[PDB]
Amino acid sequence: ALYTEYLKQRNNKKRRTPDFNDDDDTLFLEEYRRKYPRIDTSRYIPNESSEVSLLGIV
Amino acid sequence: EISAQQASLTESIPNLLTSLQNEWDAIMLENFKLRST
Amino acid sequence: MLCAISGKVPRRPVLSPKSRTIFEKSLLEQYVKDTGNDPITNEPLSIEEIVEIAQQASLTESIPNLLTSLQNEWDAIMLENFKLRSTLDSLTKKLSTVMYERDAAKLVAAQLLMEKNEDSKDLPK
Amino acid sequence: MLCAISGKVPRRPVLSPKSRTIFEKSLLEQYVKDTGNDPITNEPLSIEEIVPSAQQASLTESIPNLLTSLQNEWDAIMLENFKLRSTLDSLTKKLSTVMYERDAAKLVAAQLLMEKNEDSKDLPKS
Amino acid sequence: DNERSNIKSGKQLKSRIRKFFASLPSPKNDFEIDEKEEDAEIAEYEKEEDNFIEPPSQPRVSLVAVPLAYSTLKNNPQSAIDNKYNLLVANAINKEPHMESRMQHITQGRTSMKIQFKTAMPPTEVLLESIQSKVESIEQLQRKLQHVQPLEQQNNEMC
Repeated sequence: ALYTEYLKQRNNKKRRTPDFNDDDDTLFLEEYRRKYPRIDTSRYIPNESSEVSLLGIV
Repeated sequence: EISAQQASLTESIPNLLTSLQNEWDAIMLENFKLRST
Repeated sequence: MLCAISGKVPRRPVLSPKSRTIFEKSLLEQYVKDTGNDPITNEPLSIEEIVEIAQQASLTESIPNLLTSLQNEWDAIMLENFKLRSTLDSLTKKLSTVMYERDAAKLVAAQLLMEKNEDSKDLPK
Repeated sequence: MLCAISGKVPRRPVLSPKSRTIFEKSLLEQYVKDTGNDPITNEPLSIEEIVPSAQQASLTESIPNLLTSLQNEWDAIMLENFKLRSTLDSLTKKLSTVMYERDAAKLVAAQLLMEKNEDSKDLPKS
Repeated sequence: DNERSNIKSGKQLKSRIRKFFASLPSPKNDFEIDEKEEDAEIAEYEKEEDNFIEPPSQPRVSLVAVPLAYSTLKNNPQSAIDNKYNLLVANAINKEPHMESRMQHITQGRTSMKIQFKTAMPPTEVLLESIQSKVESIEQLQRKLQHVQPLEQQNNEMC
């Protein structure tokens, strides 16, 4: 049905935008951005540690 | 029973949203086109 | 039923012999590779020490929605991990405020004992 | 990528069907002609025993590789929870003994404030 | 001289010497409005809108004070375990209600977003410089499989 109609199901376009002084809803959305940014910055650390060695091996 | 390395992209949110979306698009539109073939 | 590391139902559980605890094979291995120890008892344990030791399949219900479920569940776990860490920092923080008062109080008792000692001398005279 | 017998990059790789390992044909052939065995496990192997189709593949990159990625994410985050569950059980245990020593001591502060003032109340009157 | 240093470090402070605050005379003024005031001045002294002064108060008198209080203090173990569960339930209740305060978390993220994304952009551009070349290397090689395959089939078909 997805291929026939030529329409992909929409994903969560939420984390990217958000807004300060929101409510209890944006309090969650804010706290989401922190944990994923810390996971992000940890996910970039173990890549850079090896760096280009892991890439050129593949 | 008889190692492989994939370098996870530098911009690796996208894994949940953009990458996973593309995978089920690419699976969907290929098999449909393969059924056409 | 539950592996005592993550909280999952283990799909290849392994038990440690230094401390009676069924862990999951993946998680216990990572810990041993970090430091050769048991996570609960901190006893010297190795990978060869482990002895490899219900499966009921989840039938969600009657696919585009399942995409948004997995999104929500990761979105929830991210906050359920966050909330549990700020609470740890503030329970340690409020604990540190108690330690200052504990040691500050036992200095104030020393002056109060002197005032009692001074009084006992005057009463005898 | 390597041959397990020599350690070179094999220019004609042939995989055995008793000890699963990629050997160089010219090397393994001589090993079989010496004695009918697999070099690693020492199980029997002949030259005919040594060896996709129509579905085209693409290289292993960042659906299955994406699913095994999300295991690494969660399995690592599960250990992150232990670091805070274990550390919480030490802080709360030290807090419990700290608040108990506070509750056991403050009864003695209350009595010394009574006794030192009572000794001042007693002595000054005399 | 080694002995004198061993006496000063231990008798400096119990909390400071062991392990882990901003100066607040208004918080000390607000909290009062006697034992609470004593610990407040004790915290301001050790730390040194903040004036320092107290430096003649804080080993033998503390040991006798600790031994005396220990004398005054199964049944005691269960009463501490029950109270610890009650405070644990109060800590889980104060956390569930929240999920003024919301503005601080967003600004904490703006620090993170700044600090982290600047690190990300530096890690990215450092990687990109090294890895966009290796991407092209790896990606132009992938295109060779797609032509090495397409010829393979036509030859098999023709064979």
